Amino acid sequence: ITNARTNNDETHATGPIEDLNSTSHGREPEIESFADRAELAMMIQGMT
Amino acid sequence: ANLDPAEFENTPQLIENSNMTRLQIALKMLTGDMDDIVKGLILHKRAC
Repeated sequence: ITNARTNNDETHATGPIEDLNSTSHGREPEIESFADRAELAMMIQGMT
Repeated sequence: ANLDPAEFENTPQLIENSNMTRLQIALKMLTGDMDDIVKGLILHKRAC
């Protein structure tokens, strides 16, 4: 067993998928989303 | 009684009776409506 106080990346789970149920691969990217920012701060305005 | 002279039967008067009035005044003042701390609130989003 070894440790790592690391939270800025993964760099610890690597490998090739071998089946749509494979559970030990690397990491693939995700949908490129956007800002969608709406805070909750006592009379914020529209920005529609 | 009558060995302990008259006023050892209890906690002794420390603050003078005059100053006690000034104490009471400041207390009643600063604990009255001029207080500020308030408890509780509710989060809910509305456009009212």
